[PDB]
Amino acid sequence: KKNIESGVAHIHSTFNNTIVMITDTHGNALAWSSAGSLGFKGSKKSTPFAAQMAAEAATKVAMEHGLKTVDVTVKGPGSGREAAIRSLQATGLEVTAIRDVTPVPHNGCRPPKRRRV
Amino acid sequence: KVDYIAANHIEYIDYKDTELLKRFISERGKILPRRVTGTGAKNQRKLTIAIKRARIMGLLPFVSDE
Amino acid sequence: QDTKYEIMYIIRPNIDEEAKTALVERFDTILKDNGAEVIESKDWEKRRLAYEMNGFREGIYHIVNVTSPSTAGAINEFDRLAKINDDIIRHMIVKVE
Amino acid sequence: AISQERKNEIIKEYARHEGDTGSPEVQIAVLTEDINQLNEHARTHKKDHHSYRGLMKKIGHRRNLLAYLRKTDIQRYRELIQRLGLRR
RNA sequence: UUGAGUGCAGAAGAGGAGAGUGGAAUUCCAUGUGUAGCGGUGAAAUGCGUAGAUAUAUGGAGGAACACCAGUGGCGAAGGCGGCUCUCUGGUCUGUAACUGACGCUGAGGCUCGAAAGCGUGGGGAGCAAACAGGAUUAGAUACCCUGGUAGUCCACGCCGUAAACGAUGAGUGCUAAGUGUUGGAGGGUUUCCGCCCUUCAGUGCUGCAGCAAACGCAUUAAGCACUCCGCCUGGGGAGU
Repeated sequence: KKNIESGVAHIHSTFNNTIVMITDTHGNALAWSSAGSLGFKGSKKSTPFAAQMAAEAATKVAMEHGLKTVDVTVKGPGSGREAAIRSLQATGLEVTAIRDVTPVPHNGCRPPKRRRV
Repeated sequence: KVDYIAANHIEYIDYKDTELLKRFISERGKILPRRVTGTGAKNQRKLTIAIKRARIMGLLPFVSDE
Repeated sequence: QDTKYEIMYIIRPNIDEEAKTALVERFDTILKDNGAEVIESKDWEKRRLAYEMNGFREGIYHIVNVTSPSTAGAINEFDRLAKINDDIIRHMIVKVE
Repeated sequence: AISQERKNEIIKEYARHEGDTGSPEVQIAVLTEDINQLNEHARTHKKDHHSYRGLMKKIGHRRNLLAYLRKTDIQRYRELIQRLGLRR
């Protein structure tokens, strides 16, 4: 509703999950989806297929309210970073600009221990 | 073989000549290593000190990605 | 001998015409009265900034060169009022060689 | 510590003759001045371990020059220590 | 006057102490949007969530470490030192050859410094994490894996005095083929040389000849040739008891 037709889409995908949320430029939340909701489970939610379906189940709803172009936010070193954008461009949207924002510190944090397996 | 930046007999960096200073930052806003831009040995240091002074008084950005 | 100094600082755009002058001369004074040799004052450039500081995006860039002995308190007294003032954003004292 | 002003000024009040920058009297006078100033600095910042070491070295060197001055003449040695006022 | 030292002329540096200051990031807090999950694993579970979570946007708070430059680079006697600016302050190197005239070297007892962990007194506390709790795997698992978490990690002044504190290579000084890079210099030709070429001082790496080595290898930064001063050793356990 209210046909904003101008917003931004965020992407955030770990080694074990993926999410995509689409809001306006500010942006108050509009529509989002994730492989967690789509019925997939655990050992599979990090696959370049879950990205496709999450992207679709989000865009097919978001564009209802009125939306043609969008901006793209890519966090999350993972494996759906590629499928997600193309899959947005597949179901008829206007991915125009692509900026990669990954939080990198200036060395002021202590990461956890290394894992021994 | 890479020509030195200071063929022009420059002496003082002055940390304000931003035109003079843009030769060495990354197109993103980082710093470029000597072996990449082929600079001097004592020139590599004062360059960095200059631009670090500049990055406080706003005459240059910390991050230019947006 | 005596060292050298370049004291550049920022002033907001929302200044008046008189406040600027009174401030500049006031700092000239508190420079002198502690044994400084104020050489000159200038206004570098009406510049914006590559990133905001508090609520601003531009600022006037004034600058003064001064010489004095090392034990001359003409620097501590400066920074003791610059960083507690209001119309001044930042500043940077630097030895000049 | 000191700067060329007093560094050059004193080396003429203990100069044996003109240009006595050797002259184991002058060297120990200068070292006395400098170790006094360094004592002041240490009383100010008493955790600057990396300069108290240099203080020690200077003290030792002055001790050595004094020892040498004594074993070639005595009247010079006594008259100087009465001139500089040291040697508990 | 050659060793040592001082004068005069220059050069580099994450050498040290004190005083302020900057941005990025993680986290807690305030508010707008927003709907059912988030997070975790080899697989799962514990856990937080419909008292509205994750996400997302704006601002605030607080402590800590300093992205890129970063380099077999630099400095320090060793432990070690990397955001920026200021006040105090040590040491090293090249040139000149004013000046004193062997003032040197090493150095039992003594004194000083001395990573991390640890103790005391008073602060501070964001992340991380011994102990501890819960969840898992296992015949058993008071362990490895996961979710939490206390001292500690930081600051001031005291204390202790130990590491594979390592190049497992004490210190001073002189002599004995080469080649190759690199930090800081001083000279000479070409010269726009500030972009080449030649000579030399000081560190710093790799290859390699005599010689040495039980072999492995080392070789102007000797583990070669030699003098001076110090420390230490004499089968393995018992025991640094």
